[PDB]
Amino acid sequence: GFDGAISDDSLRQVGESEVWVPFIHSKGNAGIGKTGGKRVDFEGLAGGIFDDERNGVHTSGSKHFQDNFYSFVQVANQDVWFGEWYEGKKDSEFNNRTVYYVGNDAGTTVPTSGKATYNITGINKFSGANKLSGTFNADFGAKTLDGSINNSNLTVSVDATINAATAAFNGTAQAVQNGTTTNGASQGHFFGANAAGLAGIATFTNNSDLDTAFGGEK
Ligand code: HEB
Repeated sequence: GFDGAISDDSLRQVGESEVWVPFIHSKGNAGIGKTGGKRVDFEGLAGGIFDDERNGVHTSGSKHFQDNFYSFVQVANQDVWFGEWYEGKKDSEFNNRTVYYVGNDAGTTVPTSGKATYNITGINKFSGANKLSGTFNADFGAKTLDGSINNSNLTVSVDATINAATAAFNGTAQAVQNGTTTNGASQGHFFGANAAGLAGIATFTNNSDLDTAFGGEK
């Protein structure tokens, strides 16, 4: 199965990849694509000819249409990804921006106790040097996930509860960047055996400029 979510599905949408083009696009992987179109896989975008790799993040254009980009991050070595897409010049104007995660949930199991910490990074209008970073604390007995990540401008924190059977987590979120606080929502999933990684999104209806994708490894 494939688990994922996207903050705005008007233009892009996520799920299992659907396009087979020898040597570039492969079906059956974690993927993204035009709303109304077919999904391609991140595995083929990462390290491809349109990929621009900076500080652990992939930024890829499209062969097909200029002036829109995906910045995304792989969780460990799993087929699990989080990032954003936008239209515009690049690093510059983030029009119609949307944040997402999607992963293959094959083999995912969730502990029933006790505690673990995750290295987390986040994506919000990424331009090379501004990835978010920090730690999440999971308590598998209490079924809680909480933590925060930040860059120099923005801080996002999550407070979520864990559904161990589906490996989902769901709760609130808070953004600070900068001086002012905005309350929002958090959602995502654990991925991999023993919840080896996680990915999710933090969204803020009152200011979508704050919406942030995040993920990392235990
Ligand atoms: C980057 C790099 C790249 C490259 C090289 C490519 C190359 C290619 N490709 Fe691609 N794609 C892509 C990137 C890409 N691509 C993307 C990103 C997508 C999604 C959408 C957009 O545009 O964004 C796709 C998508 C896609 C699709 C789907 C569409 C719809 O909407 O439905 C198809 C069919 C294809 C094909 C193809 C081909 C045939 C080729 C060659 C030959 N593609």
